[PDB]
Amino acid sequence: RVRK
Amino acid sequence: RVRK
Amino acid sequence: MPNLLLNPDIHGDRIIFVCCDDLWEHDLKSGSTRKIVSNLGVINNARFFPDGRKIAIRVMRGSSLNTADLYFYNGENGEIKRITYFSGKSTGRRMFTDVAGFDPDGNLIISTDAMQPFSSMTCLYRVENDGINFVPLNLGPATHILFADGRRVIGRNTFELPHWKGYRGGTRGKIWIEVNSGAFKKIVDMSTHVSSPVIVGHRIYFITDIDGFGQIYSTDLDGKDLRKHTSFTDYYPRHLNTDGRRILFSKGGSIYIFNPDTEKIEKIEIGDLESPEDRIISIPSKFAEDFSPLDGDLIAFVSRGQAFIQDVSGTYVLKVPEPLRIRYVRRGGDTKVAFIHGTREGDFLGIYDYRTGKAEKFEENLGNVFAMGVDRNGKFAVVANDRFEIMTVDLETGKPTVIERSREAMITDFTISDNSRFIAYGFPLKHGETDGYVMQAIHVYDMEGRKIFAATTENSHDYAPAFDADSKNLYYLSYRSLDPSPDRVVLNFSFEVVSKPFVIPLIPGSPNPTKLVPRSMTSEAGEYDLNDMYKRSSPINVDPGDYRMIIPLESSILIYSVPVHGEFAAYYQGAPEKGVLLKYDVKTRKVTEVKNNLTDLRLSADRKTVMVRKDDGKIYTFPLEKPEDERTVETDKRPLVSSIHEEFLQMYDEAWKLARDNYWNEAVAKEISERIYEKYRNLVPLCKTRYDLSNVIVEMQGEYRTSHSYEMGGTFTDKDPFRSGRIACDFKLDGDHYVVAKAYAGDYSNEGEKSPIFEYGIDPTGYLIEDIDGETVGAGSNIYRVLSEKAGTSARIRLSGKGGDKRDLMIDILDDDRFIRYRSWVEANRRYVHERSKGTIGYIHIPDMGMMGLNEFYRLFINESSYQGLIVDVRFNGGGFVSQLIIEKLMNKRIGYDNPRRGTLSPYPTNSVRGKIIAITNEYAGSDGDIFSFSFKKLGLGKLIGTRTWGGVVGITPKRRLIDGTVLTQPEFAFWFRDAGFGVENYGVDPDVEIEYAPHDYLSGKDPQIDYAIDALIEELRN
Amino acid sequence: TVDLETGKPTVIERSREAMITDFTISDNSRFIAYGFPLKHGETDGYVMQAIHVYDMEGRKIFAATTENSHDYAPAFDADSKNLYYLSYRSLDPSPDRVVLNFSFEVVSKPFVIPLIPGSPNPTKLVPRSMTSEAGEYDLNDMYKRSSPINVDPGDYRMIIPLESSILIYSVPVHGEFAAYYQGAPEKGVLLKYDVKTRKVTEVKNNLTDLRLSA
Amino acid sequence: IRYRSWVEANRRYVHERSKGTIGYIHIPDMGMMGLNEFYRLFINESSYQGLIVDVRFNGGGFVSQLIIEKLMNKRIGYDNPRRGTLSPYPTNSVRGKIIAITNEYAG
Amino acid sequence: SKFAEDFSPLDGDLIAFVSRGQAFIQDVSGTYVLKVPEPLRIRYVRRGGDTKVAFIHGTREGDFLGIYDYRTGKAEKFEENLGNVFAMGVDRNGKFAVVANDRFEIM
Amino acid sequence: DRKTVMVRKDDGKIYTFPLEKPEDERTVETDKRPLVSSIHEEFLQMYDEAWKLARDNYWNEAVAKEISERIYEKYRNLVPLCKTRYDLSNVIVEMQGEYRTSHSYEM
Amino acid sequence: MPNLLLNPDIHGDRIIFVCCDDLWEHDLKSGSTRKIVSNLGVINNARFFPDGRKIAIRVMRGSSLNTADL
Ligand SMILES: CCCCCCCCCC
Ligand SMILES: CCCCCCCCCC
Repeated sequence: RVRK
Repeated sequence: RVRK
Repeated sequence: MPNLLLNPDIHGDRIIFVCCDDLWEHDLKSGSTRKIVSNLGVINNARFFPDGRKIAIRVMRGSSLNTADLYFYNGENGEIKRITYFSGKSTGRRMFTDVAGFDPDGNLIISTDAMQPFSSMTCLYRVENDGINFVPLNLGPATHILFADGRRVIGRNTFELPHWKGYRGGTRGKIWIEVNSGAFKKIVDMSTHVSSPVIVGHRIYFITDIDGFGQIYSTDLDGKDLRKHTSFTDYYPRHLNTDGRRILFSKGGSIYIFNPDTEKIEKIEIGDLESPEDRIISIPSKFAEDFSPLDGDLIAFVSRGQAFIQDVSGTYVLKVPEPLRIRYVRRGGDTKVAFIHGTREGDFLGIYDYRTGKAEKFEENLGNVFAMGVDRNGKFAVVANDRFEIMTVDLETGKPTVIERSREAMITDFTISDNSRFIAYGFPLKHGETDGYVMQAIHVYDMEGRKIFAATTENSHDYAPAFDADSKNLYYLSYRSLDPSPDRVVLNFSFEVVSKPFVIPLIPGSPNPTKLVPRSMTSEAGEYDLNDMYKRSSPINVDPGDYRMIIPLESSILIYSVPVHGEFAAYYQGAPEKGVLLKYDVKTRKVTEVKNNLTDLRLSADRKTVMVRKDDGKIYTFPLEKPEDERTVETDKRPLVSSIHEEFLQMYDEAWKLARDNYWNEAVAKEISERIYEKYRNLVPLCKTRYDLSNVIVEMQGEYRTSHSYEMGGTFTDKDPFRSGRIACDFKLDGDHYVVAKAYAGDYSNEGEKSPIFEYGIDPTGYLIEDIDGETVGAGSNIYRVLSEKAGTSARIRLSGKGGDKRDLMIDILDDDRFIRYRSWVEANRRYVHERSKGTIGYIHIPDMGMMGLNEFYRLFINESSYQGLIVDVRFNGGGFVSQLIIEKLMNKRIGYDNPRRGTLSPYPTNSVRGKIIAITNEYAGSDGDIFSFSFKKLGLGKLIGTRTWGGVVGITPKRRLIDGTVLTQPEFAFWFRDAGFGVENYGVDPDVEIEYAPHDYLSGKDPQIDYAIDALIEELRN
Repeated sequence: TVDLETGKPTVIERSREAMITDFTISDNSRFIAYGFPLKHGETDGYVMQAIHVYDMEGRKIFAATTENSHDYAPAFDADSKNLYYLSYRSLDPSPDRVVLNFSFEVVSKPFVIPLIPGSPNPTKLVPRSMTSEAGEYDLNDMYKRSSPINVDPGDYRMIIPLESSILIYSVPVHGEFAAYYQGAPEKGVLLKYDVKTRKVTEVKNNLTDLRLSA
Repeated sequence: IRYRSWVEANRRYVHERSKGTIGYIHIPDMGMMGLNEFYRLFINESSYQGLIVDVRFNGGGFVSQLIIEKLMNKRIGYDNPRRGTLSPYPTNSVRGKIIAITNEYAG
Repeated sequence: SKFAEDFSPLDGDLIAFVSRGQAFIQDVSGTYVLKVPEPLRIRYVRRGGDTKVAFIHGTREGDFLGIYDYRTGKAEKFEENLGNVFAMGVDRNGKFAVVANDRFEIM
Repeated sequence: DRKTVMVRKDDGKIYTFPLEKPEDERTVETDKRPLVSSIHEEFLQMYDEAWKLARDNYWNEAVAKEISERIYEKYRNLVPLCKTRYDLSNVIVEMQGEYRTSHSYEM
Repeated sequence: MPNLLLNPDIHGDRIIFVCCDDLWEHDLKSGSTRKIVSNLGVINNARFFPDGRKIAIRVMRGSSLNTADL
């Protein structure tokens, strides 16, 4: 999961 | 529920 | 062996600074030093009062310094006293709740968000009666507050940003100034970040790295006449502080002085100060991991980088004789175990025999290992690296042999047949270099003939492969049993329980063993033939659900089920997922429960011993045949022993390696890493505490000049976190009694959204708090402290309203009331938008792009989406990843209606916004928040109002932690917007209309951002 | 309300969105709690439902709940002192295992509202010696005194308040294929929550429908 | 089994004829099954140069709005990883040109 | 718990106990706790009625009998010295109390 | 009422169960609410008690009346200088020594 | 509010002693004082080595100071  |  | 000095403050000849988490004082005159305060926890900031007598100190507590509060120090009598009981939330990057400065009268002004809905609202407060009362300055969020010639000087977001050098985003530190006893003007707004401002004479001295490195500068009280004073090159300067004459600061671990007049920089001499016991003792359970069952009913587990072979009891323990960093331990024989040892160079396979002692460690590098296993006959091992390769390592020679390499993700899910002939594993794939999803097909590798076969097709997600004892059929799970589950709030459907087990007989002609096909009616006993085996695949008659493991047994099958549940706790608190071990009897086709409250499970190689961890954190072990007979696995019997300096070096190198290995751009990585290594490695030996290491590590992470380089977790102290008693209220000292200044409430009928006092049918607002649990609070009794001492319990509170109205209720003293304040705010803004738009505009606010965001968006989206206009306030948005999902919603356009015989119209689509939309955004919205903002404009859903946003669109997905539990993050996923490239990173998003929120706007109690938005929509809604 | 003696029906309230089929009557015959379907606009995409309570004395309607979600299954306790009901307000997303999406699967939770201001949540087990109930009926702004009952979120269809326990009808998450094409009934299970022990148990499973005596 | 056979046949057909540059998806109805079939292939066919959303013989239902909302997504960005392939944004975005097939048996 | 002592069961399933010289009326859970409003040195706490508890308060002068009602609040403390009390009890009808001192007297 | 039983087990914990259904016992928790006090108020209290017991229990009442009355104030003035339990110990032990007898210990 | 000083040791102008369980050092010359060691538990004896450089300290631990080491 590519949290930002 | 509005089936069509 | 010198220390790491830092964050100093000056006053005359005396100079206070931090060393080893404790506060020290140094006298230039005599040249002596002494520790003036200690054992309070971790201290990072100390400020001299005007008279130079007392000192305000900010100290952190909690294993990860997740909490903080302020203390006073009287150098006259040596008195120490806690001032605030806010238990402010803080992280490495945002250490909120600190000293803002001192007013002309010599009073302390603090900056905290304790009573605010958003962490970034670090509003200013004046401290009175040593923490008794708090008077707000209503100047908006601030980090520093200075005074000059009767003029307030406000520093916004002016704290240091070591983790992001060269930051030029919208949240960059800026300085404002008063000009008309209430009017404010922004005076320092450079392209880069401005930190730690001070005023000597009539010039503001601050720090910035506009020239490519941190240096000191200054400008008149008008932001004019810029001047570059220092010219450092070794380490960025930090924490500027003055007394009116000279400026003090720290650099590379030393304390320096700068004289504004002479303009001379000089280093203060301090030498050695403290060198604590290097050999430390730790608790294995606190850092344990990788627990595995061995033969003879033994156990293997890893902790703080060390490995052990012990009995369930934990009485007989053996440490594996290997230097630091053992990543994995795996049963490799009767008395032999295989392990994975990691070094700065990489990961290597090893083997140890806890009986004899022979521990021949290999040297063939395997890259970054994330999965390891050994066959049941200790011949070879299977390994998965971050190169996306799966390989077999000869446990005798050491020669690794790559079997297959995926180009999408790691091959961590694999199993070996009991006869050591086949290797089944999940192979992540894509049918296009840009597909939105990644499929996974089970692959089977044959040691004989050395050839790979397709056990499954590549159209979904097939996993958890597992062979049966006799190695005749391959079992596995897949999410192919599609069947939608209805959403109870939003018109939507999701695949909740679509998991089901399947089997594949390795011998063509043989039927599904679970089908119970009479032997007399079949003719098995053919011969292995893995060709087109995916065609012979068959399911096993078990209701669809959410399975994570399948274990084939003699006449039954064990299945690990995970009941549907929310993901809030898991997303924010990292809370483990809850499963339950189920059993399916092939004969009776009936299912039963073997063990519940499981959060993890491991199974022996012999399939006779089960090891599991329950929701209580403990580890248990029980025989599969008699699951009722479980024992608790104890490990805290033998103290864990290590050396601070050996561990600190190890930890630095790993942090340095991950940062390099995970940076999104490999090229930039090779250069930055090689250029910052030694420079920061030389500071490690000066570190004595986890906090010292943090300073070094964070500064080195900042060398990548990118967003998302964070540092979370880790053990920094044995002090318990600070407690704060809350009842969702605001107190004010009026005379000798505290009055309920405000009683927060959002949606009365929702859960946890109002002051617990409301349950007694009375709005506390206005009432006078007499006493709590017998003790009288007021003028001479800190209510904040009393409440703190009752946090998490129920106390009797005597109240008093208008007339002779007196209440005496048992109130629940909560540990926190942030959410209640957030919901209160949202509802207030919502009510506001309705009244001002004469009931023609809706309101929705998105706190972040995570589970909570998703929650809040839909919580109001269902009542506000059908107004003439909509305001999608996304200010303070903390990022996440679900922006795309929210946009997809707003993207819907109403193109029809349903006319019923009875009732009202039904808009099509249902999730369509009725009219004009408008977004509000500030500098406190970033990451996914950044993406959402750019997208909103890019797709033309409406106008964007506010101020440039944060600017950090390089995502992360940590997958490895430090031996002390520390979880470091590395910008690994650079976002590329079409027709803009990576432009958003280190910049943010520009709103179509810029509406600043000056300090004077806060003083007038007006929100210029939400007002403009409303007024602007009314204009568009004239058509 | 139709007078079972004379036959004179008397309209209490009329919704303009859907039928008011979910209602309950207090044991003392004084209050009538029911789900009132509403909208905040003649074109809203969703229909909210707020529980309404009607008092036979004074003949006046009160708002038991706010109009921001779906509140249902109202039910009074024997002594007719508190009103219990369920609501889909416990928002918390559940991940989709195939498609990048999230849905509100288990966001159902029970709540209670004492009809006498000052009285606490009966399930909170607040020592009588430490409270001063015995006030008097006052349904005004009762939606402010509302409080939840400490029971894990799920998919509840009924709540029955008993002496020292509460019965709850749970419906485990499941697909809708069979129900959509085969009209297959939904599967539930009768659960019991002991106020004292705060522990839950199963009373009866494989239920597809349930009715309870007066 | 015959329906799935047909869909897969048409799917294999569309690949071969478009030299592997076009995707295929078929929606039998706008009910639960439709939702099932649409996503069953939507996850493997949405990232081709072109997409064919065959909705012939569609028996109706009510979830059309939900499927449209999906196809309505336009790809406007990507995620560049240190290792692995690009991640389209949004994820449920069709990569290129779309084309629908419909007969008199869809209502 | 580190300084607790004199744990005693009351009515309504309540508990009374002394610690570090302080007294408390709480539920088994320890969630609802009330401190007896009395200065330092409470030697003993004893059930003396539905919501009333009798206590023994000690000072430099000696030990004195007291009474507290955790419901209302009335806490009238006596002044008649009893010497050094080592045992205290109350009848079931809250009329009187029995006390034993180091003078070897029962009263 | 003879209906409620409260007990402590060899594990130090306190439990409570109905006499009719002894199988239904709960654990009495008390460490939920922090215990609050003042070092200087407690230290004075403790000194006076130590000073009183020393006087009240000395084998010879006569010698007691004199030694006590002659050492009280002298050692009481040191209590306010004490900040730690160890500081108090020093004061108390020295005052116990004023009885010039054996067996005056502090454990 | 002064402290309770006790168990001192001397060496030249420097003078170590115990205050608040911790060890302190005082310089008759300058007249200043400082805590040279703390957080080790309860200290009751500190002795100057011959050279006056190092110091041997006896510290007690355990709830009732039932244990000790140097
Ligand atoms: C073994 C690698 C673990 C990776 C951490 C979580 C990755 C999830 C992708 C959303
Ligand atoms: C009592 C009315 C029953 C209505 C049949 C199903 C209506 C569902 C709306 C989707």
